[PDB]
Amino acid sequence: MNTVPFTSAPIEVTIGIDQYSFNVKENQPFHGIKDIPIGHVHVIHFQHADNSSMRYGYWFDCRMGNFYIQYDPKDGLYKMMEERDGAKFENIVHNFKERQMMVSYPKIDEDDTWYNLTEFVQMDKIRKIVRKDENQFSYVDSSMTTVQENELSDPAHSLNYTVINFKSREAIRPGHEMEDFLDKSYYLNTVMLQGIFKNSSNYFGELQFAFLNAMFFGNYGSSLQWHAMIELICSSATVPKHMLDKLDEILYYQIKTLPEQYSDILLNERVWNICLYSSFQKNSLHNTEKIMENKYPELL
Amino acid sequence: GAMNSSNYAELFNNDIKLFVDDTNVYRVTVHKTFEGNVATKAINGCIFTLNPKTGHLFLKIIHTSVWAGQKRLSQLAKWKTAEEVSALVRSLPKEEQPKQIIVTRKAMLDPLEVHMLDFPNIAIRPTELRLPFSAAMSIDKLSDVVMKATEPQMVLFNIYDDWLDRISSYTAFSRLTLLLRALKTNEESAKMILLSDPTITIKSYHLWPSFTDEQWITIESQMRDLILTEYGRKYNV
Repeated sequence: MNTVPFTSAPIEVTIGIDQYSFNVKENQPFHGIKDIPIGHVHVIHFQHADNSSMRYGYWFDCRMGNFYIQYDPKDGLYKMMEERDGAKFENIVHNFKERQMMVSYPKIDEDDTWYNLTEFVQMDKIRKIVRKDENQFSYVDSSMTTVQENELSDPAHSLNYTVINFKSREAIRPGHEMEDFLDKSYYLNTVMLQGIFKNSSNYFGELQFAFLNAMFFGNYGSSLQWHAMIELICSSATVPKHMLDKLDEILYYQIKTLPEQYSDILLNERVWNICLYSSFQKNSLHNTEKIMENKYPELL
Repeated sequence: GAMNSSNYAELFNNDIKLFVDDTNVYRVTVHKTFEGNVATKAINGCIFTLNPKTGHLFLKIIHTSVWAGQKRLSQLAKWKTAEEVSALVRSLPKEEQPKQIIVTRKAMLDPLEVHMLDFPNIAIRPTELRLPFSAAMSIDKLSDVVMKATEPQMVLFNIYDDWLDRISSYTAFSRLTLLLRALKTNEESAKMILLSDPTITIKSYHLWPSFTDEQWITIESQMRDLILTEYGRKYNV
C-alpha cells in the first residue's frame, strides 16, 4: 500500500484521489494520502476554493517511483514531483504517518468501483496520450484540448487521443461509401482494432481514460472522445461477442459512478439514444440500458 | 452554410455551382397483388443536376435495373445519387468542376459529403429555398428520354434554351422556377397555357416554346395567375 506525501497545504483546496474527495483548509496540517492500492493507475486532483476554474490533476502509478505533492507559490498550483532518494522518501512518509497527518485511501473491501473504471487503463498508454516524457506521471486539466479539437493550438499541452472521424477517408473505403458509413465494422475492426490500437484492451483503455478525464476535470474534448469510441462500436454490425459483453460492463460502471447532477453536461443525448435504441448493438448493452433508464430517463 | 433568400444572387456569380435534386431518382407505382397485398413497381428515374448560371443540365437517367435485388431503395437512392454526382464531377475537367454543390433535400448532405471526400474544396450545401425541380418530369422531352431509356444514360440539355441571348441568368432562373412551380401545382393547366397558340412551336433542339419577349410576359402572367387560382383553392383563401 503506497503513499503520496504532501510537503504542505498552503491554499484551501478540494483534493480528489480517484472517486474520493476531501476539503483541506488554508495551512491545515495535511501531509498526504496513504494506503493507496497497488495494481491500478490513480489520479490525484485539485480544485482551489478561491478559483474553482481549472480542475487539474496527475495520473500516476506508485509501482513506477516515489511521488509527492508540493505547492508552487509562483505557478500557483499543487505539483507532483518524483523523489529519487528512496531512504529520504521512506523517512518523510514514516514521520507523517507517525504524526497521523495523512488521510487513508478509503476503499470499502467489497467495492470494485476503481478496478472497474480503470480495468484496461495502463500508465504507459496514458503517457502517449499526455506527452511529457521527463516525468513518470501525467498532468491533465479542465482546459487541455485534444489533437482533434486543435485540427478544427499549443501542441505540447494537447491530449493525443486517437482521431475518430466518421466522414474521413480513414473511415470510408473508396467504393464502399454507403456500406462503410452505415456499418462502421471495417473502421472499428481493420483500421482501429487491427491497425492502430492492436487489440480491444488498448481501445477500452483509451475509452476509460477519456471518460475519467471528462468526469474528474470536465474536460470537454475527453467527453467527445469517450462518446466517439462508444458510437464507433455501437454503429458496427460486426463486433466480437467478448467486446460487446465487456463494453456493457465498462459503460455500466461509468454511468453508475457519474454524479447525478452532471448528466446534463457529460452525456450526449444523440449518441446514447442512437446507441441504446437505433444502433446495431441496441440489444447488446442490457446492464447499461437498465442503469441509464433507471438513473437518467429524462436524457432518453 | 444554407442557401436562402438572403444569398440568392450568389447563384449567378462566376463560381461554378450545381443544384442536385434527387426527387425523381426512385419512382414507383403502388398496386394491389392477386392476393390483395400491396406492391411497388419501379419506373425509370433521373438525377436533376443543374448549373443555374449557364442552364447546363446533366440528366443522369436511373434505369430500373439498378434497383434489382436491392433492399431499402429510398435509402439506396440517396447514395446512388451521390455516387453518380461524384462520378460526374470526376468526369469534368478541373476548370469545369463545381466549387459548390447545393442539394435540394437535406437527406442528400451526408451521402454526397461521403462520396466527395476526394474533393475537400467542394462545398456541399443545403438550401432553405423550396425549389420545384420535382416537376422536371412535366417537361415532355425530359420525361420522354427517361421513360424510353433501356440502360443507364447521361443526357445533356440547356434548360434555358436560348433565353440567355436576351436575358440574364437571374431572370432565366426566375422564369424556370415559375414554369416548374406552375407545372407542379396544376400540370394540365400549365401545359394548356404553354401550347394554347398552335403558331408558337418548340424548336427540335429546345425544351420550351419559341416565345417573343412580349409573349413571355403574357405566359409568365398566366403562370402566376394559375399559381394564385390554385392556392385560393388548396387553402380556401
